Amino acid sequence: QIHLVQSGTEVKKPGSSVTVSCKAYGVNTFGLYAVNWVRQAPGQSLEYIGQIWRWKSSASHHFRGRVLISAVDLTGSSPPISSLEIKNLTSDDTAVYFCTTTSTYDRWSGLHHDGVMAFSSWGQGTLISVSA
Amino acid sequence: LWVTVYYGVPVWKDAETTLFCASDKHNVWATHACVPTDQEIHLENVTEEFNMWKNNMVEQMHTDIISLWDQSLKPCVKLTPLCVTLQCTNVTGELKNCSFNMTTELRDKKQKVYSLFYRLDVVQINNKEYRLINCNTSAITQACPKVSFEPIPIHYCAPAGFAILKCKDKKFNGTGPCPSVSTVQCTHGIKPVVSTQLLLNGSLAEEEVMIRSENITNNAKNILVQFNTPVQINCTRPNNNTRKSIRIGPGQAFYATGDIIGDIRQAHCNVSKATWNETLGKVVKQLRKHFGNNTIIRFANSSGGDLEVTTHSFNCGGEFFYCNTSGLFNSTWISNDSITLPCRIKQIINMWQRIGQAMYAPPIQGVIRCVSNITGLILTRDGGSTNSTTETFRPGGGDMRDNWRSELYKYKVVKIEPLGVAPTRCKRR
Amino acid sequence: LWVTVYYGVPVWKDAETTLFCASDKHNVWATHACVPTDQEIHLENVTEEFNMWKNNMVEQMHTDIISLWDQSLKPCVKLTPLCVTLQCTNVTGELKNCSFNMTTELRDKKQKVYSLFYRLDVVQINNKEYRLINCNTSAITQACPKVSFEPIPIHYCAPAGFAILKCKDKKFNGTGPCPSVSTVQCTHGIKPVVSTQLLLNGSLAEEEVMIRSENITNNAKNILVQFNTPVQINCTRPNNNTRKSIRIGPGQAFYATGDIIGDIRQAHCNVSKATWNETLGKVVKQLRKHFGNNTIIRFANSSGGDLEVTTHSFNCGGEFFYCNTSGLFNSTWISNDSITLPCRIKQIINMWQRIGQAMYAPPIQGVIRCVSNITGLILTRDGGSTNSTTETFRPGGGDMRDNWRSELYKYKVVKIEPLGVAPTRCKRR
Amino acid sequence: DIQMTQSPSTLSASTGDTVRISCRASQSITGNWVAWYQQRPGKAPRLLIYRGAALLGGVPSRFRGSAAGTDFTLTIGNLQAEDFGTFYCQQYDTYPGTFGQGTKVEV
Amino acid sequence: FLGFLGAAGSTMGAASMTLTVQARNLLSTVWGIKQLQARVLAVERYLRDQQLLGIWGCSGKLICCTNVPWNSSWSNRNLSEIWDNMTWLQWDKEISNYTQIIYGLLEESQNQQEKNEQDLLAL
Amino acid sequence: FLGFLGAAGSTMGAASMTLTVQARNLLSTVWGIKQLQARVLAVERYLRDQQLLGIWGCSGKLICCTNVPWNSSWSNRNLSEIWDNMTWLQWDKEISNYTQIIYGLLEESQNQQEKNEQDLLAL
Ligand SMILES: *[C@@H]1O[C@H](CO)[C@@H](O[C@@H]2O[C@H](CO)[C@@H](O[C@@H]3O[C@H](CO[C@H]4O[C@H](CO[C@H]5O[C@H](CO)[C@@H](O)[C@H](O)[C@@H]5O)[C@@H](O)[C@H](O[C@H]5O[C@H](CO)[C@@H](O)[C@H](O)[C@@H]5O)[C@@H]4O)[C@@H](O)[C@H](O[C@H]4O[C@H](CO)[C@@H](O)[C@H](O)[C@@H]4O[C@H]4O[C@H](CO)[C@@H](O)[C@H](O)[C@@H]4O)[C@@H]3O)[C@H](O)[C@H]2NC(C)=O)[C@H](O)[C@H]1NC(C)=O
Ligand SMILES: *[C@@H]1O[C@H](CO)[C@@H](O[C@@H]2O[C@H](CO)[C@@H](O[C@@H]3O[C@H](CO[C@H]4O[C@H](CO)[C@@H](O)[C@H](O)[C@@H]4O)[C@@H](O)[C@H](O[C@H]4O[C@H](CO)[C@@H](O)[C@H](O)[C@@H]4O)[C@@H]3O)[C@H](O)[C@H]2NC(C)=O)[C@H](O)[C@H]1NC(C)=O
Ligand SMILES: *[C@@H]1O[C@H](CO)[C@@H](O[C@@H]2O[C@H](CO)[C@@H](O[C@@H]3O[C@H](CO)[C@@H](O)[C@H](O[C@H]4O[C@H](CO)[C@@H](O)[C@H](O)[C@@H]4O)[C@@H]3O)[C@H](O)[C@H]2NC(C)=O)[C@H](O)[C@H]1NC(C)=O
Ligand SMILES: *[C@@H]1O[C@H](CO)[C@@H](O[C@@H]2O[C@H](CO)[C@@H](O[C@@H]3O[C@H](CO)[C@@H](O)[C@H](O)[C@@H]3O)[C@H](O)[C@H]2NC(C)=O)[C@H](O)[C@H]1NC(C)=O
Ligand SMILES: *[C@@H]1O[C@H](CO[C@@H]2O[C@@H](C)[C@@H](O)[C@@H](O)[C@@H]2O)[C@@H](O[C@@H]2O[C@H](CO)[C@@H](O)[C@H](O)[C@H]2NC(C)=O)[C@H](O)[C@H]1NC(C)=O
Ligand SMILES: *[C@@H]1O[C@H](CO)[C@@H](O[C@@H]2O[C@H](CO)[C@@H](O)[C@H](O)[C@H]2NC(C)=O)[C@H](O)[C@H]1NC(C)=O
Ligand SMILES: *[C@@H]1O[C@H](CO)[C@@H](O[C@@H]2O[C@H](CO)[C@@H](O)[C@H](O)[C@H]2NC(C)=O)[C@H](O)[C@H]1NC(C)=O
Ligand SMILES: *[C@@H]1O[C@H](CO)[C@@H](O[C@@H]2O[C@H](CO)[C@@H](O)[C@H](O)[C@H]2NC(C)=O)[C@H](O)[C@H]1NC(C)=O
Ligand SMILES: *[C@@H]1O[C@H](CO)[C@@H](O[C@@H]2O[C@H](CO)[C@@H](O)[C@H](O)[C@H]2NC(C)=O)[C@H](O)[C@H]1NC(C)=O
Ligand SMILES: *[C@@H]1O[C@H](CO)[C@@H](O)[C@H](O)[C@H]1NC(C)=O
Ligand SMILES: *[C@@H]1O[C@H](CO)[C@@H](O)[C@H](O)[C@H]1NC(C)=O
Ligand SMILES: *[C@@H]1O[C@H](CO)[C@@H](O)[C@H](O)[C@H]1NC(C)=O
Ligand SMILES: *[C@@H]1O[C@H](CO)[C@@H](O)[C@H](O)[C@H]1NC(C)=O
Ligand SMILES: *[C@@H]1O[C@H](CO)[C@@H](O)[C@H](O)[C@H]1NC(C)=O
Ligand SMILES: *[C@@H]1O[C@H](CO)[C@@H](O)[C@H](O)[C@H]1NC(C)=O
Ligand SMILES: *[C@@H]1O[C@H](CO)[C@@H](O)[C@H](O)[C@H]1NC(C)=O
Ligand SMILES: *[C@@H]1O[C@H](CO)[C@@H](O)[C@H](O)[C@H]1NC(C)=O
Ligand SMILES: *[C@@H]1O[C@H](CO)[C@@H](O)[C@H](O)[C@H]1NC(C)=O
Ligand SMILES: *[C@@H]1O[C@H](CO)[C@@H](O)[C@H](O)[C@H]1NC(C)=O
Ligand SMILES: *[C@@H]1O[C@H](CO)[C@@H](O)[C@H](O)[C@H]1NC(C)=O
Ligand SMILES: *[C@@H]1O[C@H](CO)[C@@H](O)[C@H](O)[C@H]1NC(C)=O
Ligand SMILES: *[C@@H]1O[C@H](CO)[C@@H](O)[C@H](O)[C@H]1NC(C)=O
Ligand SMILES: *[C@@H]1O[C@H](CO)[C@@H](O)[C@H](O)[C@H]1NC(C)=O
Ligand SMILES: *[C@@H]1O[C@H](CO)[C@@H](O)[C@H](O)[C@H]1NC(C)=O
Ligand SMILES: *[C@@H]1O[C@H](CO)[C@@H](O)[C@H](O)[C@H]1NC(C)=O
Ligand SMILES: *[C@@H]1O[C@H](CO)[C@@H](O)[C@H](O)[C@H]1NC(C)=O
Repeated sequence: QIHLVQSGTEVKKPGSSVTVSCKAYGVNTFGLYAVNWVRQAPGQSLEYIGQIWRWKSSASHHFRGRVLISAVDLTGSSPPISSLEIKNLTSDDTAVYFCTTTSTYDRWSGLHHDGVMAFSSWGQGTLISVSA
Repeated sequence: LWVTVYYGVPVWKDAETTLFCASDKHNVWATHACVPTDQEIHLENVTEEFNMWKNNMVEQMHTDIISLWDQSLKPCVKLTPLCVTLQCTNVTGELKNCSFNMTTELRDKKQKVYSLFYRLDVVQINNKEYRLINCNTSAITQACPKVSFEPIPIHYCAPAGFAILKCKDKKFNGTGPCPSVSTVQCTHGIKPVVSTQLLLNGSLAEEEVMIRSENITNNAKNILVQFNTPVQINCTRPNNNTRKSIRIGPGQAFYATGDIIGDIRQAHCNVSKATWNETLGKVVKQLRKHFGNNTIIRFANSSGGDLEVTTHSFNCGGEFFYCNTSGLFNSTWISNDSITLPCRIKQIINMWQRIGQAMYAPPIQGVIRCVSNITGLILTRDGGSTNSTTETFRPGGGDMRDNWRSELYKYKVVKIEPLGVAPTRCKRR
Repeated sequence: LWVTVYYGVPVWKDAETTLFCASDKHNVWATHACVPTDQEIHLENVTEEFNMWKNNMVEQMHTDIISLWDQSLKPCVKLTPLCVTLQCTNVTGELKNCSFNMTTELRDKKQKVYSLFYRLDVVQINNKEYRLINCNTSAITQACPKVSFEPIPIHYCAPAGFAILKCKDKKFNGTGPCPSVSTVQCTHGIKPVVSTQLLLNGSLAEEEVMIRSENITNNAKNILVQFNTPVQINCTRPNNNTRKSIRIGPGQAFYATGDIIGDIRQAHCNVSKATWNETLGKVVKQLRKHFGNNTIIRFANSSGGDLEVTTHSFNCGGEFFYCNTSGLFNSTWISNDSITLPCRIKQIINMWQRIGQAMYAPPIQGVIRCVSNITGLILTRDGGSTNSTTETFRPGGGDMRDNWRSELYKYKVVKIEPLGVAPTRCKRR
Repeated sequence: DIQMTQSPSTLSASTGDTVRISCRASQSITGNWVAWYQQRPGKAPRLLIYRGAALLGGVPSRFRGSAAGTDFTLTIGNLQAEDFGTFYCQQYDTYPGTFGQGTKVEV
Repeated sequence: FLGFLGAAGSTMGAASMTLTVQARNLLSTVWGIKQLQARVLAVERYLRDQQLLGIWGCSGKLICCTNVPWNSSWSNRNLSEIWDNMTWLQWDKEISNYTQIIYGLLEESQNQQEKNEQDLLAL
Repeated sequence: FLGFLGAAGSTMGAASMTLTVQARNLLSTVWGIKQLQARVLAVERYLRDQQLLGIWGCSGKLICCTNVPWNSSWSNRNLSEIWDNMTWLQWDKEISNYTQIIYGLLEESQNQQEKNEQDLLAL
């Protein structure tokens, strides 16, 4: 079946950069799936960062310039993989980061409104804390 | 705003349906009952997701090929009397002489006859004592005197109201969006060639060599390859047999071998040696993109199993060869001449991995020559211990979907939906 | 007054058309080929004249059951080699232990084999010498290894442009007007159960036991009876016999019986003594209305004769029991405890009262247990002196149109005629 | 950008009760482009209703939602004790697809 | 000219100029009954769409005005962003939920117009 | 009354009054599939003729007038020697080279009239 495994816990200091990666076991390939990165502030409403879809990544309206969504497809040794860095990290950006994928094979799915998507396979959650 | 109804709009949905021939001495693939042939349009702005492993044009082609095979086997001779006891002496360990007692056209008399059998068709029961190989759990039905086996191109034309979408991307690995599709009434010509370990007569990739597989990280899944320049092959069977006609009933006749004319020289298929090393070198370059720039690609020979699948079997001239490709797959790779392959012939066939249904192919009087192409392989990987830098690719195959799935990797059949309603500022008085 | 044409009006005429399945391991009644199934409209002020003895939906269902039978019997084995001469000895006189010569997979040798036959399959030639029973009038073909006999509900659906009318009365005796018809796209689930003298797994009346017959004043027509509460019956088989595999040629296998594990104890069937004494009382109440308030209703045991018609033959678990039913139909009527019936198994079957085609059901490993519903009868009346006050009803049966005609007595197929002309006060400008 | 004021901000009920949860957009979503999740404490959210009222595989048929205009509502039948947690209504009608705020369902 | 399905990616406005193109391409032993069952489907499938137009009264027409008023609860975009930003493949999802009731108002809006023109001729 | 093909030899003017005779006679085991494929060919040939009359706007009519002007490069006889000195079997050879052109000017002269009529309703 499909299973999502994100990296482990990490702590940093302001003005740094940190990266979190997501390895998906059971994805055919990222051509037929889409990857959306969301965020849950502690006990708060969710928030959406960016995505890759048909191999062209994009970022939100409040994150543009401070983020980079990248991914690499299958390989005889490792499953398909995706990555996220947060540049110029600040005390505001502490939260749990999730890795989400949705199928995009069938055009008449209903889980995607021509680019905007609903998330049907969630990761496990990576906790990022910044302080001094 | 008032609703307005438009009929004939361009919308399509996925579907699956039944396709039929079109194709410009009777062939097995009966080109005498297929429609005669006859147109490719470009679809702009369009992006269409593909998938070549959940295709359905394949599972229809695999059933149509089988069911055309054994309707052309029904109407003619059934050789159930040949399961008797043979007394076989050596012709000189390859040929036998094999005389036996078999019936006449008069139901109570007997006949003493003989014929030359290859050693790949008799298994002894402990002169000497023998019997035919497919006699327990098979029923031999002789091939049939005036039907051919040579493939003939067939076009799979979809019905009216459906359409076939064709991906024109020149580096298409069969999965993902294809930003340049088309619309075709029906495909190019697909030759239904039977083979193993080497796809013959094929169709060539345009720009570079392409590696295609279902799940690369899994070692149990085959790995189709597709060359972009042919590597022609040359087969021959030197000896020159004689045909003799046993009579085994009212209206039956058994076409057995008579005598060889000359000395026995083995049958082979050569190669050009320097060409086979360039081609195997462009495969390794394109196979490192998926496994690592610092890995040792070691090719090996057949692992083992049933003789239909550990050797490169094919069919040309009407006589079913079984070559032994060990000298082709050699030569570990790190970061005028000709290779001669010894081929052995058989005469009793079990083609589609069926059980309990066989066939006997009458001899071909004459000398058999054969000029083919090699435009693909079917490798398979050996699962190591994920801590080495060596990968061993033995040839495999056997399963028959993989030959055709290398021709229908770009097509997709869709279903039109021509009715639509939209708002407008017109009103019907 | 000017004519005006109306299209799509409710008019209908009787018709005869070709219904088809609809149904939701391979079966005989090939539920793998019938259309998958998916709706009832009450018609008011409509009265229709039904007749269940000139219904045509029955003479169709009788031909589809027969033609689905030997469509699924053609492809597989033909046991002509088994008409030979046997030497048979008693196992203990119910099981025979017969041994014979027979061909091998190799056409010139022989093979002395054996098998355990019942007494009902061998008629002796005058350890004595026997032979199979259907050997001078029948060509026996083995039953077929991977095909089931259990019944599956099938719906009989009418083509487009026809319709099916159904009588929603609760006391319908199959003739005369029904003041409440419906219209159904197609019928309810009809199980094709085969049986004689007792309808099994049937459909229950809604209020009271109903008596139906072609012509009550004629003693040569059956008298169908439908209960309104189930009466369940069990019918076990105690032994545990094992299977063996003779080989009689290239690719053919004969599944003969091997050994019997344990003691030979007879098969039986249990029907409760109180339930059968109360369900046979309601029959008499409903059967005095047609014969008189002071008549003596007497029941007897069947007749004697051909063994398919004097016995409760049925087919559950896989083996063909032939019970007795002489302790059910008993003593006459005037104005924790069980009944056990001895049953005998067979293995060579002549189902549809045909001549010239037989069948051989291979054994069933394991024990066989069964549960069913007795929800019908088929009686018949004796030729009496038409003067006395005694009527004796012996179970009859045999003919197979009288099983399904107990399910298809309320349906009727009609033909829609949608064009109509009528006067009005309009005109075409 | 759409914003949703999910309500009631928090409700409580015991098993065997029928529970309704509301969710209102700012504009009208005339394609029924909303979805519903469920977050047990700590684990990850699980999608269980997409495009108005369609039910993902594996989710028991006990759940049900409705869609009309700007009022989207989710209903739980004969509540079961492991189904306590949080819920979220998300729109994916226009870029980008925002979420709700969350309404716990305590025992 | 663009050909069969050539305007699949064009806007709804310039892809309504090529209705006749798709309108004339919707009608026309192992191979002996694969052939026969393929034609009896292309015909029966086609006749179930020429009957629908007849019910609503648009028979023999590719573009046909009607009387149903566009309810503002089916799609509330204005005309400039329907016929100029969308493609039929995009517009045919957005009303996927409300196509089975537009087909129900078009059907009986004609049945009222049959018995209104029939009465009017009586005078 | 002359019957089916009774007027095949009469001038085009007097054989045009009897079109309802031919119009209603064009639809209706070794003998068990010789019949079945002779009944799915009569249906499919008929349905490709009624589709043409729909595209050209002449649906459900036998004698139908159009807008396309008669180009004089097709047949420049005067009417007194078309409808009075010819039989349809003679008049079908002559224009046999210019029949796939007329079928293309009638097919698009209707699509320009669907949209002229839709605009007129907008006002
Ligand atoms: C079947 O066949 C198909 C057909 O090709 C195969 O598809 C091919 O698959 C490969 C994946 O193996 C794809 O390559 C990958 O592409 C993604 C996409 O990157 C996009 O975004 C980048 C960032 O975008 C930001 O910046 C741009 C700038 O404009 C902004 O606009 C955005 O909004 C973002 O803010 C962007 O840089 C990319 O552009 C790249 O390409 C263009 C044109 O190609 C160039 O001009 C640019 O210079 C640039 O290079 C693109 O827009 C990449 O994310 C992948 O990069 C990874 O892999 C590189 C080499 O493998 C590696 O060098 C990178 O560092 C990166 O590695 C990542 O992971 C590492 C480990 O996790 C990290 O250490 C590292 O930091 C990084 O995170 C990759 O290039 C092909 O595009 C695709 N081909 C097609 C035609 O689609 C398919 O794979 C086959 N199937 C199978 C099963 O084999
Ligand atoms: C192509 O071929 C490859 C090779 O077989 C397939 O890859 C396998 O995919 C399966 C999918 O089920 C993987 O199995 C799952 O792996 C999850 C991840 O575990 C890995 O990573 C952790 C952390 O690094 C390691 O500790 C662990 O040992 C694995 O290396 C597991 O979490 C899953 O277990 C879950 O389910 C079980 C059973 O319900 C529970 O007991 C667990 O608690 C957990 O909830 C599961 O085992 C498998 O690991 C992959 N093998 C590889 C990569 O070598 C591809 O799927 C295949 N492509 C297809 C099929 O499309
Ligand atoms: C019906 O009558 C027939 C004969 O009329 C009778 O057949 C006999 O069956 C027994 C099996 O119980 C045969 O005896 C066997 O003979 C072979 C050859 O000598 C032995 O190898 C067999 O050894 C058994 O025991 C071994 C030790 O466990 C096993 O490993 C092995 O598999 C065997 O089970 C065994 O002794 C006997 O030869 C035949 N008779 C003839 C004439 O061949 C049959 O049993 C009768 N049926 C019934 C139901 O009574
Ligand atoms: C149902 O069965 C009964 C018999 O049990 C049938 O009744 C029989 O009908 C015949 C005529 O078909 C009667 O014979 C006729 O008698 C008259 C005078 O009685 C005579 O004039 C005629 O020449 C002829 O002989 C016969 O008597 C009668 N049987 C009895 C016992 O009365 C009945 O016809 C059957 N039902 C149907 C629908 O056929
Ligand atoms: C809105 O419609 C979707 C899908 O509509 C389906 O296809 C249309 C052509 C039309 O025929 C509808 O009646 C169909 O239901 C609905 O989502 C479906 O929900 C069912 C419910 O179990 C599910 O089985 C289907 O898989 C869903 N569709 C898909 C494509 O997966 C949705 O419920 C509708 N919105 C409502 C009713 O508010
Ligand atoms: C016939 O040819 C066969 C095969 O060449 C001979 O079989 C070989 O006999 C030699 C003599 O001992 C053995 O060493 C080999 O092992 C045999 N081959 C095999 C495959 O078993 C055979 O001797 C020849 N002559 C006859 C009479 O059969
Ligand atoms: C395979 O056989 C073919 C014969 O069909 C060889 O083709 C010949 O090649 C020589 C070499 O230049 C030419 O002179 C001949 O003209 C070719 N034949 C013809 C008919 O033109 C080919 O060389 C062989 N190749 C291998 C690898 O064995
Ligand atoms: C197929 O060809 C190979 C290649 O020659 C044969 O295998 C080799 O045979 C030689 C000669 O005895 C041995 O020295 C090698 O050890 C063999 N194995 C290799 C080279 O890997 C093989 O016998 C032939 N036939 C079959 C059935 O494999
Ligand atoms: C093997 O493939 C080669 C392709 O290089 C074939 O040669 C060409 O075949 C096409 C097919 O009609 C011809 O139009 C060309 O004229 C051929 N020559 C060249 C230089 O392109 C070759 O025919 C194939 N092998 C066989 C036996 O047909
Ligand atoms: C043929 O028959 C003869 C006598 O009938 C026998 O001696 C001989 O062995 C048979 N032939 C074979 C090959 O067994
Ligand atoms: C058939 O004969 C061959 C040859 O000895 C033997 O290997 C095999 O086991 C036999 N049985 C089957 C089912 O193939
Ligand atoms: C393959 O190589 C092995 C190496 O030991 C050899 O024994 C064998 O004969 C070769 N061929 C096959 C078909 O296995
Ligand atoms: C294969 O490679 C080995 C290793 O160099 C070599 O000895 C052998 O001759 C080559 N060819 C064959 C047919 O084994
Ligand atoms: C080989 O057989 C063929 C059969 O047609 C014949 O033409 C040829 O002459 C034969 N060769 C020899 C050397 O006999
Ligand atoms: C076998 O059974 C028959 C029938 O009961 C009986 O007549 C005969 O005597 C029995 N023979 C032996 C040897 O038991
Ligand atoms: C089996 O064959 C032998 C060979 O003579 C014969 O004696 C015996 O009677 C045969 N068995 C039967 C049942 O005929
Ligand atoms: C028939 O079997 C069922 C199932 O065990 C049992 O409940 C019932 O009592 C049995 N009836 C008789 C009459 O034995
Ligand atoms: C029926 O009863 C009679 C008299 O008791 C008896 O002769 C007969 O064997 C019984 N059974 C059958 C099937 O006739
Ligand atoms: C009866 O047969 C079944 C099925 O083969 C088996 O499970 C069971 O053990 C058998 N009983 C005895 C007593 O052998
Ligand atoms: C007998 O009829 C009842 C009526 O509902 C049914 O429930 C039962 O299943 C039937 N008997 C069997 C053994 O199925
Ligand atoms: C494809 O899209 C472009 C705009 O991106 C548009 O101008 C062009 O007309 C489209 N193609 C067609 C055939 O209309
Ligand atoms: C439009 O749709 C709404 C949706 O509920 C419905 O209530 C209303 O009756 C429809 N018609 C008009 C004219 O608003
Ligand atoms: C139609 O709606 C769009 C979307 O807001 C808007 O940009 C456009 O101005 C509207 N048209 C008019 C005439 O206001
Ligand atoms: C046949 O020709 C004659 C004169 O040429 C004409 O009078 C007659 O009407 C024609 N036949 C028919 C059926 O019109
Ligand atoms: C008639 O058609 C010809 C084509 O052969 C064309 O050249 C000419 O212009 C047309 N006539 C008119 C009046 O346009
Ligand atoms: C038509 O032209 C012909 C030329 O042969 C002439 O005889 C005839 O009178 C003309 N008819 C008319 C009506 O002008």
